[PDB]
Amino acid sequence: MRKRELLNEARALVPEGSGWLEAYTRNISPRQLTWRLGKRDSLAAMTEGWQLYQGKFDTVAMAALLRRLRHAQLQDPGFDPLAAQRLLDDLVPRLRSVGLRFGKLRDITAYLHALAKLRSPALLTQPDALVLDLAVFATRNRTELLHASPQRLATLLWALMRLLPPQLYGSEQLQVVLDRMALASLGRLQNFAPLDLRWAALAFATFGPHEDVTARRQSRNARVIKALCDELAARSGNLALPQPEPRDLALAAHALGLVAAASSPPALLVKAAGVAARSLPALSGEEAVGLVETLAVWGLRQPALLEALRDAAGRWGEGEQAEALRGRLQAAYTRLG
Amino acid sequence: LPNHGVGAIVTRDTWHPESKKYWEVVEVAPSTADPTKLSAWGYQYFKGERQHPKYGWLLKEQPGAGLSAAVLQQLSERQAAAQAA
Amino acid sequence: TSNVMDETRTKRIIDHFAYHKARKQYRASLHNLYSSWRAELVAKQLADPGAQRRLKAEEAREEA
Amino acid sequence: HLHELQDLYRKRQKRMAALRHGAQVELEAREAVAWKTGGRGRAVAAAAKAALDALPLPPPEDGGKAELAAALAADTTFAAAHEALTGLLRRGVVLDAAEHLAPLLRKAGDAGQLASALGVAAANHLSQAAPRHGPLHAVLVQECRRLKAAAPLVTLWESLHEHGLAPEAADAAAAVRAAVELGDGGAAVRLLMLACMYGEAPLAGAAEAGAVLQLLQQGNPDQAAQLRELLPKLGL
Amino acid sequence: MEKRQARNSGVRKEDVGWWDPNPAADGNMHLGLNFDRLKYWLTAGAKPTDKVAELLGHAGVLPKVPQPPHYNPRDPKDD
RNA sequence: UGCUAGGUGACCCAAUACGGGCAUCGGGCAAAACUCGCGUAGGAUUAGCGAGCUGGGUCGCUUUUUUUUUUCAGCGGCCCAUGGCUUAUCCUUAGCCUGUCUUAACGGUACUAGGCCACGGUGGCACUGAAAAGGGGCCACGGUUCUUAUGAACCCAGCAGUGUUGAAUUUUGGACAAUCGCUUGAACGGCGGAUCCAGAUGCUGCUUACAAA
Repeated sequence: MRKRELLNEARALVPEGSGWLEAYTRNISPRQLTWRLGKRDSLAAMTEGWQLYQGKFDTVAMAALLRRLRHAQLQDPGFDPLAAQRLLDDLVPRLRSVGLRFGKLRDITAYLHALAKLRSPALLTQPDALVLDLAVFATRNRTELLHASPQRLATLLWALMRLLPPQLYGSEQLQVVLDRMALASLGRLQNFAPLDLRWAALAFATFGPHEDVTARRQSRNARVIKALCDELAARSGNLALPQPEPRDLALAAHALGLVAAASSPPALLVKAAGVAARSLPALSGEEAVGLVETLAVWGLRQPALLEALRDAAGRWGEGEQAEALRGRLQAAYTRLG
Repeated sequence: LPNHGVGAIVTRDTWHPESKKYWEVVEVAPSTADPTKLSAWGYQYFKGERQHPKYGWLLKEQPGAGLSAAVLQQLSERQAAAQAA
Repeated sequence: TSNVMDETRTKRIIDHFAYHKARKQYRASLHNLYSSWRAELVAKQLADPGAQRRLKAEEAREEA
Repeated sequence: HLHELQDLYRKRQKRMAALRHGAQVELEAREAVAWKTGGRGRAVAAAAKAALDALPLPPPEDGGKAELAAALAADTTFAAAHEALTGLLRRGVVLDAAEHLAPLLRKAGDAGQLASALGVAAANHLSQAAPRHGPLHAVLVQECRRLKAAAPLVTLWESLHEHGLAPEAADAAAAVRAAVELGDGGAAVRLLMLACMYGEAPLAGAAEAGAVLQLLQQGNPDQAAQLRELLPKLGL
Repeated sequence: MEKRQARNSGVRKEDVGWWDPNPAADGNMHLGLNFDRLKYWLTAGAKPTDKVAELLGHAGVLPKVPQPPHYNPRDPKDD
């Protein structure tokens, strides 16, 4: 009988064009909220849901909200980036009041994936202090990090690779996160997906080389790259397990070239040469070009790979980014003769 | 009735006595809400070396001034004299 | 499994541990043998399929 | 780690306060739905057990020292004082050995009452380590000469031998002495054994063991012959 | 034949194998499995039970399994 | 979601030296559950469908979780477009298909084993479980017994066995040894009226005089 009082409480927050107000309950579960945000397509509807239900959102609701923001970014035509940015600013104090007091590693990783998903190509930003503090708060306890999934940890790494400016790779909180995650993942190396190893290699290459404790951190990320890159090298060719994608081995090879260029002949480059030179048109060009830069910095010459990439080098057209690919591949070709 | 006993060394009667197996009980993190299930955090020593940094718990010596080992051996001879009466 | 003795229960614990032992090395050889079998299975149906021959048969039918 | 030791009593003070008012508000709720659905039959399961969870009566904010004064009152008999004191041992209060337990054991009148007071004292040192053995031993030697019991003294030495609690060699001297004026030399030689068993030196037995051998010469010379054999087996 | 079905039901499994435990004049056991789907099912995590594991080990296409941890007098007259 | 193998353990048990349970992760293949394309007994002495009888919008339809990309339904509430079917509805028969028998074949019709569904004396409903109840939970019915009558107990379409009807229907058997299942880390462990062995009993294939080595 108190539906009209409930409706007046709904009217006091959101204007009268919303379908949420008939649907409104005070005693909602977060499960239904994750589905109800999963049912909308327009940024007006998530705004309606936010001013109705700011009080009941835990971290899963924020993660589904950011995915729905990306969904509206690619499907709602009337997108305003300014309204999205002020709403994204409104998302902050709810996180600092709740999710930084009750965030398990699953929820926080899901949010950081959602925010990096928003910043993905097919510019919206959050403060980086919240991103680092979410990173240290999700990993503050060792035990749940021991029971974490490889998909979770490499997803967290891809989030930290996409969200952060390059000046903040030397921040100590990222290094504390990398300390915890290396101390977890080096025991369960063999539970890893090769895609998860690809993102682990890329993120430790991105964050690694950025007084005794810091050089020890660089040496520890050196042992992480050498063991993990040999884990991918063992996982390539061993046909008994799922064969890693040549894109992933190529991009982890580029990570090896990045950490070799920053810190200054593994089997990984040889097997990467094989999986590229058998399957070039499945490879995008720029990852292979970065692998040619890795061949440059190692000084090794992979013959059928380089003639195959010569054939790939002819097969591009003329135009700005494509001519930049041709130019840098020609430059690394002259670097290798 | 409780466990507390921080840092004791005992053995189990079923354990082979020259195999040198004995605990350093770390702490007690108990349930006093539930009285049958208990946990005894342990630095177990086996063959002298530490493994990890029911009925039948058997009371060995407690070194540290207390009741020392060779002192226990002399006094065990004097217990044998006590049943000798 | 045993309690409060030291004569011939060591034999029982010895056979106990050796039985579970040799079961575990059986289990390891079991791994290596099935993994080898999966290696030739995906070696065979990664060796020939996906080739241009299916396109040759298709282009022969379509030229007909 | 060690803060979980302080926080177990801290959080458990919170948890027992929590269980008291939570159990009380459900106990006052099931009585409202007692007569409507015949709810007394399963309601008395709660009305007994949820009160009688780990400690029903609370640890007093005073410490219950006035209730101790009601318990150590010299008009109150030994059984009512004993049940009040054991109920306050179940309430987890650390007690003074001389202020409370010594008037209790002066209120003890027979040997089983002394042994019950020793069980109270052992639980008291159990809660105390959760230790003060000297003046309890002195006033119990006073109760030994008052009320002619020797085996509670050996029971005290065994009760402190079980967990490793060591009284004084002067306490051992008074114990062997009270065994000499009381006159049970079997208890005296077991006292001498238990006083040896802590690693303590054997009590300078040229006087005390001489008094024991004097008692056992006048009483029965066979166990005296056994004693003269056992005397160098301690080294005396 | 998963855990659900009985011994004689209609099963998605193709073969428990050409099998004849009866001794036959010499080389007394049967011809063994037909093949190429046995390795697929045992590859796919379908379990063996105890004696098919013994028979597969005994045929030598799999290694054998030690059965006895201890000895107590078995009664042979139960039948 | 469920199994099996791996890898992990600030855990528990076993260990004159090392393996199990227990928690979590992920590789393998897998079930499950839904959807639609068609098939399907006769009856005009069933001719309109007493109905949301179909569709569109709006919600409710109890989770985010790897890169460019990802998540049913009238099922209920509301409007609404007024249509949807016309062997439509309604009746009564009937588990369905492969089978088996026959026919030369097409067909026509009681079984074998086994595929799937349904049901558990009748009817309604829920817990838990990923999924629901043949000796699990609650209520009402109908039976069967007993009460000092107030009320409780039980439900063989499980096996044997009893009784009616019938022309006719079997032993109140043995056993976990073989499977196969459930379970347990000793123990050729525990259990299974599944099954395997024996009985009675139609059909069949197959022997049969004794003596003596």
